[PDB]
Amino acid sequence: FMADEYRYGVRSRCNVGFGFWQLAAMSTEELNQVNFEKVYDAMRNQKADGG
Amino acid sequence: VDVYGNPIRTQQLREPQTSRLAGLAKEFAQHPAKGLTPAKLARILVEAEQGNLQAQAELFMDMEERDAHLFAEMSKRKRAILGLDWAVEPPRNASAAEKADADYLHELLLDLEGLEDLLLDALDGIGHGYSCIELEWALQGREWMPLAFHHRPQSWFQLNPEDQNELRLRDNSPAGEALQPFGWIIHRPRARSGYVARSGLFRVLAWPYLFRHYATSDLAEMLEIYGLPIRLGKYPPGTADEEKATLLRAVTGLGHAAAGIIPETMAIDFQQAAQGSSDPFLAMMRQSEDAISKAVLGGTLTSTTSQSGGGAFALGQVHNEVRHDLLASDARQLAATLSRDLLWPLLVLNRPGSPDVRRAPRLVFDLREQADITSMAQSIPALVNVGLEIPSAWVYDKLGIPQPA
Amino acid sequence: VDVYGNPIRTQQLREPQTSRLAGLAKEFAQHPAKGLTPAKLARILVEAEQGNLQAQAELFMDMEERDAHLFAEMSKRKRAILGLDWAVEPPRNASAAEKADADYLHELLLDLEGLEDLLLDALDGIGHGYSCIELEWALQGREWMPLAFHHRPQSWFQLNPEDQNELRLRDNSPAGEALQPFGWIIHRPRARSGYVARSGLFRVLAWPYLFRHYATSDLAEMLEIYGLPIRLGKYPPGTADEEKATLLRAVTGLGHAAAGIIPETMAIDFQQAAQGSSDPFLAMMRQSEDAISKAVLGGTLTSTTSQSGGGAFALGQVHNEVRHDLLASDARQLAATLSRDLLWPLLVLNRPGSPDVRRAPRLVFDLREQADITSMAQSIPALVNVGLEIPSAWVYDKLGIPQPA
Repeated sequence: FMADEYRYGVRSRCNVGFGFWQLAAMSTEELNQVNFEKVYDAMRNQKADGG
Repeated sequence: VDVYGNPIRTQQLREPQTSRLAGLAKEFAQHPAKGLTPAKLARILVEAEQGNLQAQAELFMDMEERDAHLFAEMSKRKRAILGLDWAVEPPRNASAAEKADADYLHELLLDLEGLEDLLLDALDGIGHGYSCIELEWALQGREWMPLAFHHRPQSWFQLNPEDQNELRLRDNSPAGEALQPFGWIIHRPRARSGYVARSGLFRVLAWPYLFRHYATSDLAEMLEIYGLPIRLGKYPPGTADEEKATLLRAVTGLGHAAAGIIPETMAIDFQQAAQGSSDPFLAMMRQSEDAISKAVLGGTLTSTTSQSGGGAFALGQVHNEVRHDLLASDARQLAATLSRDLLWPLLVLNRPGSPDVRRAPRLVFDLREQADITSMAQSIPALVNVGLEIPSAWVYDKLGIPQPA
Repeated sequence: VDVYGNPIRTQQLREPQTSRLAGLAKEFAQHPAKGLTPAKLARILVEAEQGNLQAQAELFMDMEERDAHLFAEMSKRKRAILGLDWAVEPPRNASAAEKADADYLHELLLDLEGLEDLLLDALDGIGHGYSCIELEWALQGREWMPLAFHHRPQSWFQLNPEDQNELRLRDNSPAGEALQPFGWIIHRPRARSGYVARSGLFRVLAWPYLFRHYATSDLAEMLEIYGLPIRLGKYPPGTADEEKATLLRAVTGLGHAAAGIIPETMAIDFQQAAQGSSDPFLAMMRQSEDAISKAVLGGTLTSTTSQSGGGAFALGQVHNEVRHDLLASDARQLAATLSRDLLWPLLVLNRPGSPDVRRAPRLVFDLREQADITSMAQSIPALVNVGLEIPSAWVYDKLGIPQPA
């Protein structure tokens, strides 16, 4: 008995995602913005062709 | 929209749903009835319960083809419906617009070729538990028309993994494909309460069919062995291979050959071949056939036959109990399915406005039973002379005579 | 064009489609019924399911010829239709032009020789599952005429590899040849829902035929062996070849010869030849014949015979259930096929304009059942004296008496 699939994943855009987190929530920012806000502001200011 | 409320888009009506599934049209039935044992039948039924309807459908087709008694019963039952007159009636206390809509639908059904074939194809669901007929939609200007009705094999569908009462097409995916709205006329008669897989009559009739098949095959084999007796030749030590072959051929042909001679040192013993009767086999066949007759048409006229005997009330006696009940049930279920699937798309495509679903016209089969004209014609004059004011509408309706126009 | 919408070209009507296939007319049936075993029959049916209809058609022809009971049943069923009066009626609420067209078509069918043969040839599709009749078109000035009707053997066709419901001629190519429009009258009655290959009644009747054939052959063999007993002679060592031959001839002729003498050193033993009865064989034959009767004509009058018993309602009792249903089904299917294939070309070739397909006249068979004149004639006077205004049209139509002109 078997099931078949013909799909595959995709990598839509690597300029709209981020990884490699040293996640933690000890201090208001000094440990929260370590990753959460770095991703947030980086994406907020990611530049494209034409600056 | 449809009766179930699902959104309806006229774009998808130009092509059949199965057109993009050219793989289905090239398939051939696997004939699972050949070499069928009780264990195989049990496995087939259990697998069908779990959503594998292909094997069950093919087995049912083989069962229908290979049994003459079952086929005759089913054909008689379906032809009973196929011969009934039908009419389209407007809803309760309908208005002039509703009456016009019902009249137009009635005229359209009268002039629609292939209605009898559609009814025959739909009635297959009685035995198979569900019948699907694909629609071909065409536009002759501004009015949609059903170009043709195509009956698709039950082996083309399956069960939804998330729902055991919802059928889906086999599109090579685990979940199948949902049925297109307005693209099918699905008939699912309900003899027993349960899921769609268990709802077929052939599921009830399978075991008697297997019993009869085994009995008939065994009887045929025993008739083949009957006739001459088995006779065994014995030879002494020192008989060469050529003499052994000669003795073997002599024994083989001895039954057909009246006479033969062997040395006194040899011996031939005639042993019983097959001694008994056909009584057990025939008893089993009769039991199975009676079971099939009772299950299909009732145990009052077919299995335990009602016997002869005429009379004015003979029609009622033969019909009302059993036969009338079955006829009315089948006709009503078929009419409900038709009114749901074919009448509604015509009303909501071929006419303006959005009439309420509860007020849609309903197809009605003529279940009127012939009433004794002579007895009742004798009866009326006494009642009317007494003083009773019997309406003429009741008389005209019950006798079948139409009202004057 | 035709009913199916395929373009129609009058150029191809001058010659039959099969004229350029002179190879077909020189073929001879292979008679696959001789030496038929259950395995061979199963292979034949399975191959037919896959598009090899030649062997199936030849087997069906042999089956029809070699079984007297089956042949009698089929002939009776077909002769039932052949004896029905028929008429051509105009469409619903037809106009004067439509009435004239219907009248002209009716006159043309009345004066068309070979109609009965056409109906007989078409009815072969009941057992074979499909019947094809080739048309000969001729021009007697400005009006096309069917010169003759030619019935072509079912062995001349096959299934489309890309479509299991579409028949094609055998032109030595894998895909065959599509049927010419207006060149054939294809009759495909539908006893069971399915593909064309599986739709024949002989497919249902094949197995009982084989059972009966085996039983009859075995009974004939056992009757041949019956009579004298098998008797075996034994001789001592030192018997020469001449004495052996003399003993063998003596044993061979001993059954016919009342008396004989042998040396005390020899011995003759009379062994049982075939001891039993015809009961098993005859039981099997009766079972098969009952199955055939039920499958062909219903299990109320033929197999389980309705027995005697007259009366005013005896006609209804014998007919309405089973016999009337089967008669009406066959007549309606034949009428639909005829109206589709023969009436339409005549209307669209022999008359001007392009009438809409939905308004074409339809051939109707007279299924009117004889109604008791005496009882109803007693009944009317009471009803009319009561006050009911029964229309005279209903009376004239139901009694069979024509309206005054």
